Parts: sequence; C-alpha cells; structure tokens
Amino acid sequence: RVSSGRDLNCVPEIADTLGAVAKQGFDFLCMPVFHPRFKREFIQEPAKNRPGPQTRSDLLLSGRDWNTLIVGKLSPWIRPDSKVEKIRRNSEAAMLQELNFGAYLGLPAFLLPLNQEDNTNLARVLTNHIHTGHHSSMFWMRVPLVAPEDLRDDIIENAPTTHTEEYSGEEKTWMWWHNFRTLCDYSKRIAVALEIGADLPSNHVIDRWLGEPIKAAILPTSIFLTNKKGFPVLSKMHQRLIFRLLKLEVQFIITGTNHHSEKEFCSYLQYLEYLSQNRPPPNAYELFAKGYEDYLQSPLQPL
Amino acid sequence: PPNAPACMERQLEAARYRSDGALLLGASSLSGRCWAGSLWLFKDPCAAPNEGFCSAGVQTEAGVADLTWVGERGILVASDSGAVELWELDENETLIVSKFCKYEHDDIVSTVSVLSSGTQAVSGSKDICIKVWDLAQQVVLSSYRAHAAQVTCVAASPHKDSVFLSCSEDNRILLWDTRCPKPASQIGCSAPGYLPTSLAWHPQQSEVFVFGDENGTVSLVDTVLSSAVHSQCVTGLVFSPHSVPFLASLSEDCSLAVLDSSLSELFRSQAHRDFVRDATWSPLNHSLLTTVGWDHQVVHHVVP
Amino acid sequence: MDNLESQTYEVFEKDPIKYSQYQQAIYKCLLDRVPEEEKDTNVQVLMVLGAGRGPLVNASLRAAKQADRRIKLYAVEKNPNAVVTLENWQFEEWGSQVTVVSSDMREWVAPEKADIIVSELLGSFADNELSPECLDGAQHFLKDDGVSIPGEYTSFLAPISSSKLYNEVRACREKDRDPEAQFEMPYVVRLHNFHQLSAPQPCFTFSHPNRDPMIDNNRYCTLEFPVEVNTVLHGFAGYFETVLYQDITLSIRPETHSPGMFSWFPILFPIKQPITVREGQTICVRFWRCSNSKKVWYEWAVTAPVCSAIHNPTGRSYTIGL
Amino acid sequence: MDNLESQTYEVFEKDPIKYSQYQQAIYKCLLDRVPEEEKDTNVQVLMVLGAGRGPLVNASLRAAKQADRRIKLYAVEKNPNAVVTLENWQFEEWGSQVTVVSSDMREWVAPEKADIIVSELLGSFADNELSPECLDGAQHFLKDDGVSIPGEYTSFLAPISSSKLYNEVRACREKDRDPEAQFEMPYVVRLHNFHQLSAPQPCFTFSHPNRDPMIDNNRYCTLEFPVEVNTVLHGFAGYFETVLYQDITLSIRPETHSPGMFSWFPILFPIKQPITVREGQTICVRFWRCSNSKKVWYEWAVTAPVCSAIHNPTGRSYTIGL
Ligand SMILES: CC(=O)N1CCC(Nc2cc(C(=O)NC[C@H](O)CN3CCc4ccccc4C3)ncn2)CC1
Ligand SMILES: CC(=O)N1CCC(Nc2cc(C(=O)NC[C@H](O)CN3CCc4ccccc4C3)ncn2)CC1
Ligand SMILES: CSC[C@H]1O[C@@H](n2cnc3c(N)ncnc32)[C@H](O)[C@@H]1O
Ligand SMILES: CSC[C@H]1O[C@@H](n2cnc3c(N)ncnc32)[C@H](O)[C@@H]1O
Repeated sequence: RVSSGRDLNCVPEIADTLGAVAKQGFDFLCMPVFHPRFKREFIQEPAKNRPGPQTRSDLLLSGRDWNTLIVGKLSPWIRPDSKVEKIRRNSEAAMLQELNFGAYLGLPAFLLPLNQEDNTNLARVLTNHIHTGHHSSMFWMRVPLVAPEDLRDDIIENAPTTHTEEYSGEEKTWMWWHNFRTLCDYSKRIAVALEIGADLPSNHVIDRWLGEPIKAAILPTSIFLTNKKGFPVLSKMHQRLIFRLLKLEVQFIITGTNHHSEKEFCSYLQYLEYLSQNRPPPNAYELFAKGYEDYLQSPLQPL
Repeated sequence: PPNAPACMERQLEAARYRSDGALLLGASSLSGRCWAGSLWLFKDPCAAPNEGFCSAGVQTEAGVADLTWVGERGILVASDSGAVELWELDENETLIVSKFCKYEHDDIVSTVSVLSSGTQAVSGSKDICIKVWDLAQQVVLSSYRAHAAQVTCVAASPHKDSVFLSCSEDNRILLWDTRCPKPASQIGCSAPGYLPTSLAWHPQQSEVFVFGDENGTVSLVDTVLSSAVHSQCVTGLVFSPHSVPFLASLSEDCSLAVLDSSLSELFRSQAHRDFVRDATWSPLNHSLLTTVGWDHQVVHHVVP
Repeated sequence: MDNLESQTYEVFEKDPIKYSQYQQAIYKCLLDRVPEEEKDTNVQVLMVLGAGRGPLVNASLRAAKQADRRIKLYAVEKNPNAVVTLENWQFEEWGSQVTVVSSDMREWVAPEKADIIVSELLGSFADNELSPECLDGAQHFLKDDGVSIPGEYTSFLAPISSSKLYNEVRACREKDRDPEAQFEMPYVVRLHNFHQLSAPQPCFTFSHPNRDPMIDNNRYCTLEFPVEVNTVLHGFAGYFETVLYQDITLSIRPETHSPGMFSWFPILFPIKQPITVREGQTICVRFWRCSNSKKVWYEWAVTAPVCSAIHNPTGRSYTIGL
Repeated sequence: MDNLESQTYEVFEKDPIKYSQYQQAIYKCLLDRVPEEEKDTNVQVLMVLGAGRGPLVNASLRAAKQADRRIKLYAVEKNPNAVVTLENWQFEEWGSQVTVVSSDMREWVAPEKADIIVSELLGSFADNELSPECLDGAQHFLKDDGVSIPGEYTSFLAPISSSKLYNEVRACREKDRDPEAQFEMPYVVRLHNFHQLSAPQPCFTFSHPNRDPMIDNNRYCTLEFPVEVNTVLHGFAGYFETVLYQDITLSIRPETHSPGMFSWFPILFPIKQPITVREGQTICVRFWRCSNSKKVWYEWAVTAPVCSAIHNPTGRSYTIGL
C-alpha cells in the first residue's frame, strides 16, 4: 500500500478534475490555489486595483476535501529573490497572500520550490508566515535531485556542459536545501519534496539525502521507460532509489502529461503499487521495531 | 453565431490580424470557478469584444497562454494543459473546430511561433522544453532541453525554417539553427543583466532582432542601443507592417509605447486599465494598432 | 489582528436561531423606516460591517423580501480570504445589489451614508472582539438618523468555584513567559464541572451609535456578589446579552439564554490564587476595560472578602489587537 | 513609545560639535533661501520637529542672527515633561518668536506650511529611532520647495569578531522569555575589545523630503565583506552618516568620524552562533527593515561562508514602537 498524489498546473474545474484523479487511484492532489498565470500587482496603479475575485471559491469543496485531498502550490511567477526590486516586493505580497489562503482553507501541505541557489528572501517570508498566526500546515520544498542546469542537453555550441566530474558541484541542490532550512532555524513544519530527474547522480548525492526530512518524492512521467508490452516502468537504479524511499516511508507524487498514450494514466500508479508489494520482505527486527522509528526515549535507569 | 459561447472570459491574452482584415482574439479565464479558454474571430474589429457581434466562436478546455495564425484558417494554441492544439476555420468561416490537440509538454505551454514554411512550428513551455512540431504530421519532430528555467518566449525567424529565437528565465537568449548538431547558440551581455521576456525579429534584416527584459528596457541586437521604455516587464514587442517599421511595446504597467528605429518613443497610450497583453497591426490601415488587455478592452490606436 | 479560517466561518454560520434573529431585526427596522407608500420609491442603504462569507448579506436579502422594501447592500470585510468568497457570491448570485468592499470599516471611505449598519462583531463577553472600536470608526458614514444593528450590548459576570478549571488554567503554563501569565487571560470555555456562586450581574455596556462628544470605551465597574454557602472562588464566568433591534435579542446568559444557540460559549476570567469564602460574605470584584492607541485589554481584581492582585496590569499577559 | 528623562536630554545637550554643525546647516540654508534684498521683508517658517528642551531652538536663533534673516519658529515636541521646559523657556526668554506645540508631528495640524524642518531623530544606526516614519508623517506641512535638515542619512555595517562581547550578549539571558532572544536585538555599545574584519559598507539610506508616490520605508540590503585573515565572526558593528545640509555632515563612522562627538556610540547586531571564517573568504550578510502599522524592526542573516538563521523574524525579540 502506497500513499500517492498527482501534480498539475491546470485545473479548469476543481470538482471534475479531483474526481477524475481520485478515480484513477490517487489519494490526493497538488494544485495551484491561484491561477499560475494570473499575475497580480500590489503597489502600482492601475493594475493594483484589479477587480476581484482573485481566485476560485472555498465553497467548491468540503472542509474534509481541503484537509485531506488538496496540496497547495505557489504560483511560478512568485519570485522573492528576483534582482528587480519591484518584483521582489510584489512576490513577497503574493507569497503571503497564497500561503495565508492555504492556511484559510486548511491545507495539509503547501509546495514551494528551491530551483535556484539564493532562496534567502523566500525563506524569510516563510519564516514570518510560520510565526504569524496559529497553524500547523506543512511546507514541502520542491528541490531537484540534479539541478536543471546540470541536467540540460549539451546542445549550446558556444557554452558546453562541464564534462569534468565535480564532487561538490554535484551536491549543489543539497546545499540549496541546507541553506534554506538553516535560515528557517530547522522548523519541524518544513520538509523536503525531492524531485527525481531523468539521469540519477553519483551514489554519494543520493546518500546525503536520507538523513533529511523527506515527506514526498516526485516522479515525472518523462523518466519512465517503456517496457515490452507498452506499460511505463523504471530502470534498476531508479527502482533501488524507490525501495529506499518506501523504507523511509514517503508520499509519492506523479507529475507531467501522459507520455504512454496506449495505456491510461493509472498505469504509473500501478507500477508503484507493484514495487511496494514486491519489496524485500520485512524481517523480525523490521516487523517488530516498526512504529518505534526515530522515537526518543529517556534511557532506562533500573537501579 | 452557432457554437459560440455566451460569455468570453475576462482576460484577453492574444490578438492577431489576418491578411484580409479579420481579428482573431484568444481569451482565458484566470479567476473564478472555471478556468478555461476561448477563441474568437471578428471580421469587424470595432465590434470586439461583443459575443453577439462576432463571426465565429468556440471554447477550449483550458486557458490560452498564446496563439498564432497558421495560414488563413489554422490557429495554433498554447494551452495550460500542456498541449499544443491546432484549431481550423470552417469553409464559411463561421465555426472553429479542433484539428489536433497533442499533450506533449509537462507544464503550461506559454509560447508558440510558426516558422517561415508554415508547415512547422515551435513551442516553448514552463517544463523547460522547446519542441519543433510538424503541423501536417501532428507529431513532434524534435524536443530540445537547452535552458535551465521556464521558457518565456520563442520567435521563429521570418525567412529561414531552420532558425528561431528563444529566451528563458535562465537569463539566456538562444539563436537556433536546426542544421547544426548543436543547434542553439547563446547570445547576450558580457555580464548577467535582467531576465529577458520578449523577442521580436526584424522583418527586413535577417540577423537583427529586439528583446525586452523584466525591468522594462528594450534592446536592439545584431548577430548596444537600448532604452528604458517601461517601468515594468516588457510582455511583447511587435513590428508594424510599414516600409520602415515601427516597434510596439507592451508591459505589465498597463501602457503601450511605439518606438522608431533609434528606439525613441513616438506614441504613448494608457487607455488600458490592466496588463496590456498583445498588440497587432492592421493590414489595411497601417497607422492603426489594436491592443488587448486583462481589462476586457479591445482598443484601437491612431499612430502617427 | 488575525483572520479567521474557512471552517471557523462554516461552523458558526450553521447556527439558525442567530441568523434568523438577525433577519427579523432587519425586517422590523425596514418596516419602521419606510411606510407602505414609499415601498418602491425609497431604497435603504445597508452596510454589513464585518460580512464574512455572506450569511448576514443573505439574511438581509431575505428580510428585505419579507418586508417588501428596496435596499442597497454593501458587504465590508477585512479578511481578504473571506472576500474571495464574497466576490464569487456577488458574481454568480447577488449581482449588482451587493457591493463588496475589501477594507477595514474604520479605514473605508464610503460613497454614500447608510440607513442601517449590520454587525456581528460580538464575543463571549460582548466587547472582547472590539465591536465598540470598530463601529465607532465606522459610524461617521451613518445617516444622522441611522440605525445600528445591534444597538446595544451588555456583558455579565458571576463568581464561580471550580477546582477542575482552576487546575486546567494552572496546567496552561508555558515556557518562555511569565509563570503566572496563564491566570491573567480570559478563556472561551464550555463550563461544566463548576459551581456558580451568585447570579450574573451586568458589567460593561456599550451603545451604537454613540453620540457622546468624547467617546471613551474605557470602563471601570465594581460588582458585589452575595454568596450564601461556604465555597472557594476560582474565577468569574462571563456571559453577554445584546439588543439587535427593539424586543429582538440574543443572549448566552443562563437565565435568558437564546435556545439552541451554540455560537457563543461563556468566557472565564480566572484568578491566580483561590480565595476562600464563608457563608454570608460578599465577593467584590472590580473590572477595568483599558485601551491605548494600539491594543485593548481587561484588568481585574478581587477586593472582598480579601484582596487579590490586579490581574493583567498593562496588558502584560493578554491584549486584543486593534 | 517612551519619553526621555531629564538627565538624558542634559547629557546629549552638552555636545558642542553637534549643535554647532546644526547651527551652520541652518545658516547656509537661510542664506541660500532669501537674498540680501529680502532680509527684512521675508520671514522663514522654521519647525523643529522633535525639539526636546530647546537646544535646536537656540541654535536656530543663533543661526538666524549669524545670517541676518527673519524666522518664525515652531517647537513641536511629544514628550510633555520636556514641553514643560520648552514652555518655561518660551515665557521668560524666547518670547513670541517661538510657538510651542505639544503634539506628535504626524498628528499635528499646522497653521501654516514650513520653509525648513529641523529634526534630531537619529540613532546609532540612523533610522533606528524611526526618523523616517515621523518625518514622512510631517512632510505634508512642508512647503512644496521646502528643505528638511537633515536631508539624508545612511547606515553602515562592518563584521566584527569579539569574544568578549559575544559572551556579554550571552549573559544577557533573561527569564520569562526566549533563551536566545538576547542575540536577536541590537545593542548601543562603545566597542572596545573587538576586531573589525572589513571596512564599513553602506546598508540603508533615507532621504527627506521623499517625493515618491508610494513611500515604502521597508528595505532589503545584501552586503559582501572580504576578510583577509582567519577569524571568528560574532556580530556586526553599526555606524551612520548624515547630510544635514550640503557639505555640512555628521558621522560616527570611524573613517569619517566627527571629532569629539560622543552623542552617538555604535550599535551591535549580534549573531546567535559564532561563524568561523577563513583567510580570503567573504562574509555575506543580509539585512531587512520591516514594518507594520504598529512597529518597525530589523531582521538579519548571514549566508556566507555558512548560513546563519534569520534573526528576529517578525520582531519576535525586538521591535521599535510607532
Ligand atoms: C457547529 C456546532 O454545533 N458547534 C460549534 C462548536 C461549539 N461552539 C464553540 C463556540 C466558541 C465560541 O464561543 N467562540 C467565541 C466566538 O467569538 C463566537 N463567534 C460566533 C460568531 C462567529 C461567526 C463566524 C465566525 C466566528 C464567530 C465567533 N468557540 C468554539 N466552539 C458548539 C458546537
Ligand atoms: C556627556 C558625555 O561626555 N558622555 C555621555 C555618555 C556617553 N555616550 C552615550 C551615547 C549613547 C548613545 O549613543 N545612545 C544612542 C542615542 O540615540 C543617541 N542620541 C543622541 C541625541 C540625543 C539627544 C537628546 C537626548 C538623547 C539623544 C540620544 N548612549 C549612552 N551614552 C559619552 C560620554
Ligand atoms: C463574522 S465574525 C466577524 C467578522 O468581521 C470582520 N471584521 C472584524 N473587524 C473588522 C473591521 N474592523 N473591518 C472590517 N471587517 C471586520 C472579521 O474579519 C470577520 O469577518
Ligand atoms: C531630542 S532627541 C528626539 C526628540 O524628538 C521627540 N520626538 C520623537 N518623535 C517625535 C514625534 N513623532 N513627534 C514629536 N516629537 C517627537 C522625542 O520625544 C525627543 O524629544
């Protein structure tokens, strides 16, 4: 059994789409609470007085659905560490607005991305929102296993890709997260949603992550290989990383469009269920200790 | 008109004139219970945006980030769904039907441009992919991942099928030649500046183009010369159909400007009340310029 | 200072007796404000000050149809997450009748003055969510003959002995703060294992609109509660009563409690230290409502049969933000 | 939010170089504002915003006599205990020339607009006593061509290593509060046993009068300090520089320090946790000036060579009251 979620940036009708993904086999949905292209100005007129409503209505779903089925998503134009002052200011206002709306709705988690190196002003705004108002909403930082730049295709003739192995340059994304987390003073409310790319990085990178608070793991459809029949599958090193994560017990999330148009979409999910059932079986220590994981007891003083 | 929807969505994203004089507008619903899109054809432009006084209307499944004319009946659409869809005009030019809707991108499709051939197109997305499409075959010939951030704009050269521009939130401007085994080649400043956002080819010099950045500055380059035109991001740039063309610039400061060739401003309009999204020049009256914004306005300007 | 979550609104919106009491107050006010011969010439300006998700707006529509009069509605709300609900309602249902305003009432410049201002800014102790301050900053856009609904509210207090609740306030001690701070703050609590020692008596009262030349929402009230048993005082229960319009009233006072109205639980002002009380003695409690330019708070002390210590001096433990 | 005692005023009034710098700024401004042929027809409106016990009033009188021009004086003060001094001075000495006002400048409705507004609202880190907010609320009664003295001010920062001062901030731990709160607040301190690691660089700058259409006193500044020794960072020193008028300046920056001016000591933004720094690395510090409708505060963090934690998020440890 595996807790599973679907990611989208396009949801025209919330009722319809939520039903369709739930019928696929998914436990929850990651959507934007605002339209990701609906850019909003807070300072300059005339755009700041744009007439409402700014987003869809909370009544389209029950308190229970917002609490157990939806996961917020910060709009992608919200960039608080922009080099442009006006942009940083609007993005701070927009972040607070989207995160406070998620708190209003009661969302169990809320997604935010670590896609560049400097996320300092982003961290601060989050820290402030954490400390302002009484809530327990969680925050899933979307950080990639290999950075976009370190994954691009070597097709730029006059700016090639560094083919020299860099030990600490391949650990770039971890430091994005270590910095963000250190700036927020290790909040229990801040967790990592680890994005998994097409080509996995050297084993050391993978090893320096499972000490961290992973609550979700993100798999795009583009990494799935096709097998003999026509179903989506995964290489053996990717499968090994999966086995690790299910041991560390996380919520998997599928993103991207259907690339295997011969079979429906629940096939990716079924592949996940497959591996879950077909995992190395639990021994007597693993069966018995289960439930005590990372639980701190004062030590026994039998004198 | 039959099949038309009763209401067109408040946020007008794109507006493009056809050679005869028809206005194609594409609108997206960015707020409210339903987040969809719509395509409309107005053989009379001064009638826009009345749903009752249109020549043809239809509604797509999702918002319309960008579109462009494919000939005189085809319409290329960049859907939030992650799909590039081609809708074609009826024989009588009263209806609009989806010819193909291909879901190849893993995130909002934000740019489409048609190559000089008219049988091939190129799309940019927020998934960091650029795809080259065969409109005939309805499949993707090539899928390039050259950028390190969301692809903001792609603009196909007006005369070479192999050559097109792209710019991304990774501070990169690329020039592409599908004939090279490393198609893309990086243009730009010696030092990191502000993110590029809009690309416009020049209609008469095949190696010259203009780009506008997120800070509101427009620049002219040859494979220097720049002016701070807007206070905010430059969302688009469009050249006039004149013998010596005028440059139209659009911004998120709800203003439009028209520049010459030394990028000296000549026209200035603030009639729009929300982001001024797209601008298209009249093929009949060359001193006439139509603009659409998120304030549901279709505004026509008399340019000197 | 804080904005309510969506489910909070949802639970307190599901209380029928409250909103129908409000409907009827509006109905009676509409009738007494325009006669049968003006029922089509005269449009009443209605301003919901603190509108939420629109239950008072709907009850205003229902009351205007009960009373066959014309109204012009304004829905003023400060919480923008709730405004998203209001503006979607105004699009697909209310239409142009309702004009939605996303502003603080004290800060909003209004197009026209109002005939009636409806408010639901009341707490378990009447004024503890600061209904006074807000409506005083909003009465400047009220017609010189205008009606506030509600028109007045009174808070009530009664001494109680509960060893259970005393222990629970005691357990509410938190690190990084005063170890006695927990007794210097009121609590909304559904009192159950407790002993009311004397019948509630009125404490602070406020009237709207307040046409005094100098408005002062500060207060000082001294109450004497005769007890006819031995007992040990642990706090004071707080209740309230409010006049919506004329004989239409809402109350959580146990004597005159509105039936089936779960919207307000009582409040509890504890005392640090239990005060033993004999048969026949009197309990004297003093209560102050203090404010500055930024916050508002309650101070309170027991003076008979023995003095307590002035609780929450200077709002040092508890303050209500403006 | 607090009013200064009498001896505080007295000590900082005994600094000659400051008040004579102010005298000369006034003198140069008076000359450049009325020519020799208007020296008897034209009376300049002068408003001392934050007047104290009257040292700026006297230096205004002295400057008007140096420059042989006519002035009309207003002494605006908020602290009423200091107003008692001002009003006794105005009775027995200044006479009708000075008009004493006991009000907050942001709140005072003025009879006429001013030619010049003099202010001494500056702290060890320039804006930390909130000169900006006050003068922005007082510039509405400034002539459209008016001059503020001072006209601009800039704050400065420099990383320091001091094991002594780190231990002293550590010892400043107080019960009933966050055990790390003491590192999340600045201190006015006369730095002595310390090691400045890199030359001061400018942080936040403010200009008066600020003719921007939307005034935003919030700030975000990122500074990079190259260090050429191994060392262990314990905080950042704060200094300031201000342009009174033209070339007349005051500064406590050690490079351009005004001589014999003891009025301002430097400020110190500590960091919770010492950060070890190698030869050749760079220290990156970020600083934010944040405000709401009620208070103003500084947040700060170190990002290079290793991240620190955002200090004083939300003003949770330190805030400056409006
Ligand atoms: C449904 C239902 O059967 N039950 C709801 C929960 C319970 N009752 C309460 C009451 C209070 C209490 O009194 N709180 C003080 C508030 O100021 C009250 N007002 C009411 C008006 C209002 C309107 C909208 C949003 C908030 C408020 C707050 N707290 C928590 N549980 C009874 C069972
Ligand atoms: C006489 C004298 O030889 N010494 C006075 C004491 C000592 N110096 C200081 C300085 C400060 C320090 O810098 N504080 C920050 C204040 O904002 C400064 N400003 C100055 C302007 C002013 C005017 C009137 C009243 C207050 C202020 C505060 N603290 C305490 N001791 C030097 C020796
Ligand atoms: C429905 S319970 C109280 C409601 O009134 C709103 N409200 C409270 N105070 C104000 C105010 N000063 N201005 C506007 N709305 C207010 C609250 O945010 C909430 O929606
Ligand atoms: C002389 S040091 C600062 C002086 O300015 C006064 N002051 C500070 N802020 C204000 C204000 N907003 N309005 C009036 N006086 C002020 C202080 O109370 C003190 O006298």
